[PDB]
Amino acid sequence: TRFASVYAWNRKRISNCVADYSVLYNSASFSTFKCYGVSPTKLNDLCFT
Amino acid sequence: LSETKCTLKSFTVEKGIYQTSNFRVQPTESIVRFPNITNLCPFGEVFNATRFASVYAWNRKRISNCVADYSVLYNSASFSTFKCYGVSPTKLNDLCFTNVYADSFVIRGDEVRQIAPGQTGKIADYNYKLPDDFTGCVIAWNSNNLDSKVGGNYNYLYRLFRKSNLKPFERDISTEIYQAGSTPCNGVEGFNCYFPLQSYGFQPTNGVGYQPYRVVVLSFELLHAPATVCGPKKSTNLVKNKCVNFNFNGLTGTGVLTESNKKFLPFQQFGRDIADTTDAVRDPQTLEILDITPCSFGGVSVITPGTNTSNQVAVLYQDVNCWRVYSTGSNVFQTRAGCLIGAEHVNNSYECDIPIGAGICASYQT
Amino acid sequence: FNFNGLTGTGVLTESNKKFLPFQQFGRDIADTTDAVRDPQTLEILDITPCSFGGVSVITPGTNTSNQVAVLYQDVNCWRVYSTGSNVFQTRAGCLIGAEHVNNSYECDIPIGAGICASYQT
Amino acid sequence: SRLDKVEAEVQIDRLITGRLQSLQTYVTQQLIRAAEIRASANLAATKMS
Amino acid sequence: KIQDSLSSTASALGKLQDVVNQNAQALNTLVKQLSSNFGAISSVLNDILSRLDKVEAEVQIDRLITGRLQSLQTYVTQQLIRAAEIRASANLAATKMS
Amino acid sequence: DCTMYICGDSTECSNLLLQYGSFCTQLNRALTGIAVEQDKNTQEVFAQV
Amino acid sequence: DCTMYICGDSTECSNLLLQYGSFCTQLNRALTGIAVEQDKNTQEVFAQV
Amino acid sequence: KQYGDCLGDIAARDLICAQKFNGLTVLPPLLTDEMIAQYTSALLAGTIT
Amino acid sequence: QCVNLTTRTQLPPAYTNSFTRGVYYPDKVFRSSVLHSTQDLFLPFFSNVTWFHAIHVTKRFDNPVLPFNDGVYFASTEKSNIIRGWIFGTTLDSKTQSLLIVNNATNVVIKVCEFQFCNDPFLGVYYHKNNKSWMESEFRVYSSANNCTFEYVSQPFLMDLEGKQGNFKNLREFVFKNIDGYFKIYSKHTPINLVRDLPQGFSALEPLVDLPIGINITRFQTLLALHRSYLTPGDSSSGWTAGAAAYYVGYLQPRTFLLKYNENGTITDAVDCALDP
Ligand SMILES: CCCCCCCC/C=C/CCCCCCCC(=O)OCCOC[C@H](OCCO)[C@H]1O[C@@H](OCCO)C[C@H]1OCCO
Ligand SMILES: CCCCCCCC/C=C/CCCCCCCC(=O)OCCOC[C@H](OCCO)[C@H]1O[C@@H](OCCO)C[C@H]1OCCO
Ligand SMILES: *[C@@H]1O[C@H](CO)[C@@H](O[C@@H]2O[C@H](CO)[C@@H](O)[C@H](O)[C@H]2NC(C)=O)[C@H](O)[C@H]1NC(C)=O
Ligand SMILES: *[C@@H]1O[C@H](CO)[C@@H](O[C@@H]2O[C@H](CO)[C@@H](O)[C@H](O)[C@H]2NC(C)=O)[C@H](O)[C@H]1NC(C)=O
Ligand SMILES: *[C@@H]1O[C@H](CO)[C@@H](O[C@@H]2O[C@H](CO)[C@@H](O)[C@H](O)[C@H]2NC(C)=O)[C@H](O)[C@H]1NC(C)=O
Ligand SMILES: *[C@@H]1O[C@H](CO)[C@@H](O[C@@H]2O[C@H](CO)[C@@H](O)[C@H](O)[C@H]2NC(C)=O)[C@H](O)[C@H]1NC(C)=O
Ligand SMILES: *[C@@H]1O[C@H](CO)[C@@H](O[C@@H]2O[C@H](CO)[C@@H](O)[C@H](O)[C@H]2NC(C)=O)[C@H](O)[C@H]1NC(C)=O
Ligand SMILES: *[C@@H]1O[C@H](CO)[C@@H](O[C@@H]2O[C@H](CO)[C@@H](O)[C@H](O)[C@H]2NC(C)=O)[C@H](O)[C@H]1NC(C)=O
Ligand SMILES: *[C@@H]1O[C@H](CO)[C@@H](O[C@@H]2O[C@H](CO)[C@@H](O)[C@H](O)[C@H]2NC(C)=O)[C@H](O)[C@H]1NC(C)=O
Ligand SMILES: *[C@@H]1O[C@H](CO)[C@@H](O[C@@H]2O[C@H](CO)[C@@H](O)[C@H](O)[C@H]2NC(C)=O)[C@H](O)[C@H]1NC(C)=O
Ligand SMILES: *[C@@H]1O[C@H](CO)[C@@H](O)[C@H](O)[C@H]1NC(C)=O
Ligand SMILES: *[C@@H]1O[C@H](CO)[C@@H](O)[C@H](O)[C@H]1NC(C)=O
Ligand SMILES: *[C@@H]1O[C@H](CO)[C@@H](O)[C@H](O)[C@H]1NC(C)=O
Ligand SMILES: *[C@@H]1O[C@H](CO)[C@@H](O)[C@H](O)[C@H]1NC(C)=O
Ligand SMILES: *[C@@H]1O[C@H](CO)[C@@H](O)[C@H](O)[C@H]1NC(C)=O
Ligand SMILES: *[C@@H]1O[C@H](CO)[C@@H](O)[C@H](O)[C@H]1NC(C)=O
Ligand SMILES: *[C@@H]1O[C@H](CO)[C@@H](O)[C@H](O)[C@H]1NC(C)=O
Ligand SMILES: *[C@@H]1O[C@H](CO)[C@@H](O)[C@H](O)[C@H]1NC(C)=O
Repeated sequence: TRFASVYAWNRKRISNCVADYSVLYNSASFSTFKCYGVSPTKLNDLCFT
Repeated sequence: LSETKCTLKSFTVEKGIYQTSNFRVQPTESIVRFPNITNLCPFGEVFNATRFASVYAWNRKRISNCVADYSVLYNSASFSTFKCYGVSPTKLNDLCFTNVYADSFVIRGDEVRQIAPGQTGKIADYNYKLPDDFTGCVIAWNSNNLDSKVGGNYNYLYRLFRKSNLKPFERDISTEIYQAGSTPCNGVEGFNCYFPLQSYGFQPTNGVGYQPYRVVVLSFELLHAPATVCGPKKSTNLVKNKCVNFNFNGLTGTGVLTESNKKFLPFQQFGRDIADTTDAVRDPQTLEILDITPCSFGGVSVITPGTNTSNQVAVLYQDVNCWRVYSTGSNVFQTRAGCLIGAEHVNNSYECDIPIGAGICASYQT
Repeated sequence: FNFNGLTGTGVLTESNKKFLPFQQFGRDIADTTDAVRDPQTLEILDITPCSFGGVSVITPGTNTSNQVAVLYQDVNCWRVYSTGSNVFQTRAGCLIGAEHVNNSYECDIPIGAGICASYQT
Repeated sequence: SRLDKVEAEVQIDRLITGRLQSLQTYVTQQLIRAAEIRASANLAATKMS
Repeated sequence: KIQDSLSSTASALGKLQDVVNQNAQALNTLVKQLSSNFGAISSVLNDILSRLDKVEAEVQIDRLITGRLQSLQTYVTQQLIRAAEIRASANLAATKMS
Repeated sequence: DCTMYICGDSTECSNLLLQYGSFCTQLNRALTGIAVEQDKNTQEVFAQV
Repeated sequence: DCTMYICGDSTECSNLLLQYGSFCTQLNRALTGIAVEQDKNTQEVFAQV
Repeated sequence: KQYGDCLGDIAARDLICAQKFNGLTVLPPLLTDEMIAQYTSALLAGTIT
Repeated sequence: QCVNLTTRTQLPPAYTNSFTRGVYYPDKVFRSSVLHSTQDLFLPFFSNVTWFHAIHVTKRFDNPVLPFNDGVYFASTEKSNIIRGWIFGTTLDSKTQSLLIVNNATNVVIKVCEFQFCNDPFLGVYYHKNNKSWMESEFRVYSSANNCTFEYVSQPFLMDLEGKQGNFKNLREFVFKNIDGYFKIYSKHTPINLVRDLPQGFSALEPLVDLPIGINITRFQTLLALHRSYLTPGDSSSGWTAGAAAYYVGYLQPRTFLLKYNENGTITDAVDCALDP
């Protein structure tokens, strides 16, 4: 519902979960999606620390 | 002598014999041999079309026998995206294209980024994937005026669910119920049983990210096979037996062209040697095999007494039998090491002063 | 294998290593991962490459014959491409495809560790 | 594991170039050492005779 | 008997033929190594210069240049190592002459 | 073994290394020369009689 | 001839190679040393008298 | 050195195992030490008698 | 209308060696007097290829659904044009798309539609007395085809439907690959004179066509033609004679080959660098 202001930006810890980002395919639409140090087609085979 | 001064990086040269660059020949002309195609490519039928396809069932069209003068699009078309892979945009006018295919479809504006090698997302995963080693260009442009109607335009579909990602350039037009759970779907939509295709909703007032975009993907290869589609390059006459700059179907280079003994199979256009340099080519206009040979050849040595003593030099052209020489005059002497120009040949015999080779020496005597 | 995203190839065996609770992988001098803690059962495992051992092929000229004998150094006769009759264990490795005789001749094809081979009737 | 087959080649070619240069350095130094061992073996063969 | 043994067998002069063969093979290997990509999109400068513009072409041409310079460096290093051994043999032959 | 040193068990690295095959043949040619020379050294020193 | 081996008839390659000129002068210096040494070898063996 | 001997963490511990797992082999000499000893005993028996 | 076939006898599958066959020109670049090393999907040397045939007026009529793993080597020795083409697909029913390559004695038809294929697809040749003539009679291949994204029909011809009597005269080799949405076919027709098995030899296949079909292919099935005449007095399902033809199927793998190019441009020999040490 509410995002933060850029000057006081929010950091949230993510843990104990499965990243099946294809659940976003139905609802979300992103103008920008750029990944650094990893390839986009590799995100399904990795575990993130 | 100056080549030596520069190679030694000094203004003085000691007595001796020095190797210099091989004998170089400069090309006298430029040659362009493109096929004699006249028709303009179907830029109208591809880019200016009444109906584009859905991304899930995308259209592939073969392009052949035409001139790719894309400046005919400058007057009418305007592209938000134009990215080329494996080729530079400023080089398209001097190149012939091998297996041109035009893939076209309409997607949302937010998904044009997904038509690129190595992308992920609903389009790149389930609808249309480009190979990683893709050679070609991706063209996109907003089509809100053409493809969006008041009350929503629901003709353009896309696959939403699929059991696995597509392979490159693979098309999936299946329409069977996607089972999202473990319970089976017996061909009816229900709980966790989804029809796999959904329709874009293209209302005219959609934000620019949800506005229809027409995409065209051009695929081809370069400089390996016969090519019919070619860039706008005015073709010249064929010049043989002379050092020229050539351009055969987009492949540039320099060399001497001579008629060949080789017989190319009908599917072959170039021939390569062990080093993979092109040494044979089939003339596109007249189907004759020609052999390509470098222009520069032959070693050259300059014989000097010290520049402190004199500025005379004698030049030894190994691989010349006295011509391919920088200059000739009096005092042309043919040794077994090559043609020596600039030294007077005497009949006496002395101890060696400057070793030339094959039993010949040189010296600076009165 | 694919352990927490880290792919690779090798043989997995149980380990003597004891990882501290904040450790998941172990590396050798070459920085290759040689130990891993299994995520589901927290047990250290050791990763060992599959390929190992030198191989030499002994041939008379192909102009003379198409028979070959293969020497598997680092094998004590198995990790061999094929076995049959004529398996001979030399100090340079297991020689397969050559008949071992009791005579002694001058060297024809040096095999190593005092053994030579030749193509005789 | 992290990069796709097109971004991975940029790095793998660096690794390949470096490791080939390592092998080349090893072989060059083995040739230079074998020349000296051969001089010593020729001296020992002269001292035997 | 020396003359007959020389006139019968063909491979008595193995060492000199080995010198000739090694030099020829080094040069032929140097020619064949012109087909290496060294990480570039092609091993032919004219292919690269036909497809890419002068700023994208330099990335590939520098790879080709580095690789080919390393090929020449390897050739020259091995020629120096072989010339040391040929010079030892020539010093031995000059001692045997005297 | 070049492929095992540079690439290990990687198939992608091997396919990328197929460009550098002359260099590995060259390395192993030099090493083989050194090896047969070691055997010739021992021969020329000890097998005079 | 460095420029002919590395670059062939390419002018762009030559202009790019002008950065590596010391290395080619070095290569040819070594080869020239080897050549004059071959001639000196033949002299020292045969021209004693 | 057999594969079953290098199997486990002995691979990382032993230096020869680490060399063999990276494609570096040590080839055995053609003459054994017993043969070289027979040659030296022949030289001694020839020079003594 | 999509009949099933009966009166086929049951026999165990046969196997045969591939004495260095299946090499094809890797690219379209001309080479001469050179040994070229290449890595590509290839049919390994001395591979185990499976043997099918059709024989003995009816004893054998082999058209099973075979896998298509990464590519197929397909050879066929025949004398009376019994092999007519293949069907490529994944489920071979109308749920997915399939590739049909067929020679109906008049055209070469290449279609990518949604076919509802028969359990026993075949073509029919009828032999008429008082004419001594053989004419194309049946096309029982598929029941329907709706969404058809690709289609090609060749220029017309008449090929002879006569059942020959004698040795096998024609060997036709084909390599099929499916990569990056392209269906690559390489072919080579070779005259033979032989009784039973694969002619041991060497012949490099030449690029035939690259089809941009863009489908998923995992299985395939061969299209044969059967003979029907007065000597076969049964019904559609029973009563027909096979003729005489045999085909062999091998599978490609990623191999490194050393190809030998002639002084002309032809590959004349090859080495399978992974066959043996
Ligand atoms: C923005 C989004 C991010 C949201 C989440 C991100 C991460 C948040 C996680 C925080 C976990 C912190 C736990 C570590 C220290 C707490 C220590 C603990 O959970 O155990 C309690 C027992 O104390 C152990 C420790 O020492 C043990 C010896 O008694 C303590 O000793 C004390 O000093 C010595 C007096 O006895 C201080 C303290 O450690 C200092 C912390 O540096
Ligand atoms: C979406 C964008 C569209 C792009 C379009 C690009 C591709 C379209 C072009 C297709 C051309 C296909 C040519 C190959 C077969 C036709 C061969 C031909 O035009 O000649 C007809 C004679 O047949 C020759 C061939 O063999 C000759 C020996 O008879 C035939 O033999 C037959 O099997 C043996 C029975 O005789 C099958 C067939 O070839 C099988 C195809 O793989
Ligand atoms: C090509 O077709 C095959 C067979 O229809 C697909 O393999 C199946 O994949 C699904 C999941 O996607 C599995 O549930 C099936 O068990 C697989 N069957 C077989 C025989 O492996 C394959 O996924 C398709 N290719 C693509 C790219 O989707
Ligand atoms: C330069 O060319 C001349 C002829 O163009 C060569 O002289 C010939 O040498 C051959 C040796 O096989 C003789 O058979 C001919 O009779 C010679 N011709 C003449 C006109 O004398 C000469 O050898 C060549 N120079 C070098 C050093 O190669
Ligand atoms: C191959 O294995 C055998 C035994 O498996 C080795 O033979 C043994 O050698 C040791 C030397 O320390 C002796 O103590 C044993 O008594 C021998 N065992 C038998 C039963 O002979 C043999 O040496 C190994 N081969 C090589 C060349 O390493
Ligand atoms: C040919 O045989 C197949 C099976 O051998 C028949 O297909 C079956 O049709 C029945 C009812 O039509 C179904 O209950 C079976 O499940 C089907 N089996 C398969 C494998 O799909 C086919 O109908 C027969 N064709 C004709 C016309 O006789
Ligand atoms: C072989 O197949 C071709 C292709 O289907 C058939 O030719 C077609 O016949 C229909 C019906 O008359 C026409 O509408 C098509 O235009 C024809 N295609 C072309 C371009 O030839 C042909 O009749 C078939 N022959 C046999 C013997 O069945
Ligand atoms: C001889 O061949 C002709 C055609 O070449 C046959 O004529 C057709 O045959 C079919 C089936 O027999 C009939 O359905 C057609 O009505 C016939 N058409 C014509 C033009 O007559 C003829 O039947 C063959 N002869 C015999 C004895 O079978
Ligand atoms: C694939 O086939 C299906 C089924 O025929 C097509 O869906 C029909 O298309 C027609 C023409 O637009 C419509 O009138 C029908 O309402 C559609 N529904 C059905 C299930 O009959 C579909 O358009 C075809 N095209 C592709 C490539 O998907
Ligand atoms: C290679 O191509 C040639 C030319 O097409 C083939 O023809 C041979 O050409 C040579 C030179 O003119 C003649 O001496 C032969 O007699 C020709 N052979 C025949 C009988 O045609 C040649 O056959 C091809 N193949 C080979 C291996 O040379
Ligand atoms: C595109 O089509 C429109 C309407 O049919 C036409 O007015 C316009 O000139 C066309 N553009 C070109 C030059 O292809
Ligand atoms: C054009 O090219 C054709 C080959 O397709 C050739 O036969 C014809 O003579 C050419 N015309 C010219 C050279 O203008
Ligand atoms: C060489 O140089 C020195 C000093 O520059 C000069 O004195 C001498 O005359 C020069 N030699 C000749 C022969 O000119
Ligand atoms: C050298 O001698 C030859 C024959 O002895 C003669 O033909 C030639 O003219 C002489 N050259 C000079 C420079 O006089
Ligand atoms: C799941 O992982 C835990 C460790 O957190 C383990 O104790 C448990 O047995 C695992 N369950 C399995 C193996 O299914
Ligand atoms: C070796 O090759 C030559 C020529 O190919 C042949 O004459 C000879 O018989 C061959 N050697 C043997 C023993 O087969
Ligand atoms: C060789 O000799 C050993 C004993 O010295 C004996 O055991 C063996 O059977 C002999 N083999 C042959 C083939 O003579
Ligand atoms: C070919 O494969 C079958 C399947 O097991 C096997 O029985 C047969 O022995 C194989 N052929 C040969 C000769 O290897």
